[PDB]
Amino acid sequence: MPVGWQCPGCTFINKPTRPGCEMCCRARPETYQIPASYQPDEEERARLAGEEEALRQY
Amino acid sequence: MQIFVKTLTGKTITLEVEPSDTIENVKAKIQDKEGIPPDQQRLIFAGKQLEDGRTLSDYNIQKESTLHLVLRLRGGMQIFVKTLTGKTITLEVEPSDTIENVKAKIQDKEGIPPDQQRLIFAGKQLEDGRTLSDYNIQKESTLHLVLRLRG
Ligand SMILES: [Zn+2]
Repeated sequence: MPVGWQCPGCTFINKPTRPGCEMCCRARPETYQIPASYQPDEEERARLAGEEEALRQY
Repeated sequence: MQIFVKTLTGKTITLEVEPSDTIENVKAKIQDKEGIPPDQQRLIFAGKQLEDGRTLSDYNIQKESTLHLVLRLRGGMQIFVKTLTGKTITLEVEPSDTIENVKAKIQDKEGIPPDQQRLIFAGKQLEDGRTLSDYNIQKESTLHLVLRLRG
């Protein structure tokens, strides 16, 4: 059982941090909350780090 | 045994299968019924995307189970478009798509004419005639959309 948000459209369970469904592009449900303990796979981890770096100025 | 495949358009496809059939086999049966090439098909069961080389039994798919079918462009990818007004949208595109094409896709989802869209990537405003490949925009890249509002 993958941990993440079920897309109510296609039923795929998505990475907690993805803005839309990896299969069908539908938006992430409003009230779903990230796990207390989320450890993203290496690719998603790098994606998230990149987005943070882009917001930062140093 | 019979299994059912739900599509996003609302139709259901009924297939005759064996527990030993591969996902590849199942996609070929869907192509037989619907004409959709296997390479455009994504099948979902138990919240997972099914792998072509595994069997129905590998996924504990039993008689009367329902799978979900989503169609995707072969060679396509997803990108995210972050607005400044609240939403991040998710788009399917191809590397060969021009910026003009991408704006057309944003218009479909968001209803903004291309002329009022300013797309930005890695600090650069994108030009309509160039492709995603020209800007080295890759899978799961985030673009930024600024709206040009009149007044
Ligand atoms: Zn979905």
